[PDB]
Amino acid sequence: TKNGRDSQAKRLGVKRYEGQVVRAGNILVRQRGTRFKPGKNVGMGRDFTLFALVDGVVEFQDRGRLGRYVHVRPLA
Amino acid sequence: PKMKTHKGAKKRVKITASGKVVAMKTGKRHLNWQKSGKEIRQKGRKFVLAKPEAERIKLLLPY
Amino acid sequence: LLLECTECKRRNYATEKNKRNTPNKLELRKYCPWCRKHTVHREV
Amino acid sequence: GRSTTLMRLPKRGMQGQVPGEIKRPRYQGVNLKDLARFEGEVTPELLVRAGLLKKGYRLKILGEGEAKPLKVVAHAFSKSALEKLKAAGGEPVLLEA
RNA sequence: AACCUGGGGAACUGAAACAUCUCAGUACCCAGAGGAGAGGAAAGAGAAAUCGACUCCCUGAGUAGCGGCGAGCGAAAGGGGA
RNA sequence: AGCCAUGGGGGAAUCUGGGCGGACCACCGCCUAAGGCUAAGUACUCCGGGUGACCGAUAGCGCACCAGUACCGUGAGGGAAA
RNA sequence: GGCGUGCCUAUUGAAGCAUGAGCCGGCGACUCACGGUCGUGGGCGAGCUUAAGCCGUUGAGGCGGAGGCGUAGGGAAACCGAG
RNA sequence: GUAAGAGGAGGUAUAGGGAGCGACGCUUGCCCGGUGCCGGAAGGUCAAGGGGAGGGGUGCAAGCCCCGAACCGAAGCCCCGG
RNA sequence: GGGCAGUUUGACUGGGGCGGUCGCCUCCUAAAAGGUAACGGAGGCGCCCAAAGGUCCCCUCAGGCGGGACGGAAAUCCGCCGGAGAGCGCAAGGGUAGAAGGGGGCCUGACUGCGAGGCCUGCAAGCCGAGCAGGGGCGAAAGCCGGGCCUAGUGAACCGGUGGU
Repeated sequence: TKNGRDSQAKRLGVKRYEGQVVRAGNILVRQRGTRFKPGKNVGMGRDFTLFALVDGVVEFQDRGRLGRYVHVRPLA
Repeated sequence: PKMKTHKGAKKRVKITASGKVVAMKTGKRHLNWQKSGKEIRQKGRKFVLAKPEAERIKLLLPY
Repeated sequence: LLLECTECKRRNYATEKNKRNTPNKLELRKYCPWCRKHTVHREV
Repeated sequence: GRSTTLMRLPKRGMQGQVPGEIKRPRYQGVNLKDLARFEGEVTPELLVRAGLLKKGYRLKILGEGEAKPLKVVAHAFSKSALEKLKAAGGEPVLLEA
């Protein structure tokens, strides 16, 4: 009865909520396509992994048609 | 009497001055083909184990 | 196919992939050998 | 019943032919700071005669601290110990074989 | 009685199956030896232009190494003593 | 994969000889095969003696006792109680 | 008169119509060696410690450093060395 | 049965071994591709060995030591046929 | 070469056997973090590309309607409308034209040497990556490049093959 299969859950979503201290270059969001994007000091790589380019706090902005970005404001 | 240092152990692990068991990374010697340079490099490393790491030190000691 | 390119004037190598049938008869791409810096390579 | 973790792989090659272990000198590291304790003309003999050596024959005075203005006969120095010691007294190399 | 040398020589068993391996040259069978037996004057040991018959104890040392490099197996010189 | 040992085949030399030093070659070193005997240290405990943070009759040897008996088995063998 | 479903075991679950025991007495089951790894009580401490034996004792201990663990690590090694 | 040997049989194919069916009457059909068995001086394949173009290690060299193509190599299987 | 000998002859499983399945990706079941089971409901992978990679530059769909020799519902052309119902190698999903889609030019960073910090996690493993050094590539520069929009396309270790240092 070919029907007993499924995929090793990849455990995605955001991993650092707005207002949170992030160290130099740790991960923020592991997403499917483009539910999120880079932002002030927020690079990403092949799988669409948003992370920090510096330390500082994480924050979530909402720009309708333009989508959703997630950036970090640092303190130095 | 007089336990034997597991030979198959020491032939692939070394225990450090501190006491943590350093081990050789697995996944490079066969799976290869065109594994991104970034691959076969990050594999050339050694590293640490954990809870089995303590099982290891149990297998030697005379050494 | 499974392929590894070799260096001219020497014998360096690198990881690669051939395709045979499709447009892949000749293969002389550039790289970055160790002994010195930068030269051409081959097939087989 | 799976595989211990014997998945970790041998690297310790040069693990052994069939004869085995080769007749090679075995230089003994010993910090000059551990030497500068007692004084005089220290030699391998006078060294094992204390509590650092245990018949490794080859000795290798080295390390850090404060050398002494003494003579320290030895089988091998370190470019470090050598100079601090030159800034102290004297130091003869090994005998020979 | 046991111990000893030689001639033969198991499987259970362990490998969490099981063939190599292990159990082991053990069990046992046989022949021979004596208060012992065996071993013994180097076609030796092995890296010191050096040790110097043999036997045993301690050590070297779970080391060198052997092993479906798995289970596991396991020396020698040298040193200490008889 | 040397060395010691040897079932099968070929098959020397008498020191300007032969072996060994871990495939092999060269140098350099070790050694005298293909004959034989050798005390001692060593093991053992039927036997006798000593002793025990050993037993004290369901223990201690199976047997403190008329026990390798009674008795069971064709037989090897097993095997008490007291 | 009130109240009251044996024991062990095995179990999600037992008085259980699951297990085992007629009764009493005796016998009966986590030990020992060697090596580990903790902990602990001590002794000594850049040192600690002997193994076999030798001498002595006839319940008397002592000598014996061979060796062992420790003082430097890294590295497959050559090597280098608070790197 | 390791062998010596023994049965076979002090028998000799009108005999002995194995096999299946199972007094006696009438019968016992076609399939040989698979398998088995029998047959087939070729051929293909095939081991040890034989052979030594070529080349390796080494030595100052002579030499020594190793790897090794062609070719020659049985049963067996493949192939043909019953 | 069953004459004889030692062995193997898997697990899951509303008993077992037969049957079916065993690893990897996608969605659901999954109860708005993650995780989450059943012989639950449905499908995919064991690849493919030197162009499908890089970078600079340029351009933007499918669909509809109207006209248009072949053509004809649909080739190709233009007008008009068309925020994504297209496309993006292949299942699905998320995603995407304010490009990741389509064409062209030059090229090959389908780099070597490391790796800050995290994701995930029993282990092992998998995953993301700023930045440094050398040496380059496309670009006027800014810059971008450690393969492909991403998520399957896979195998500890042992034992061996060839190359070099």
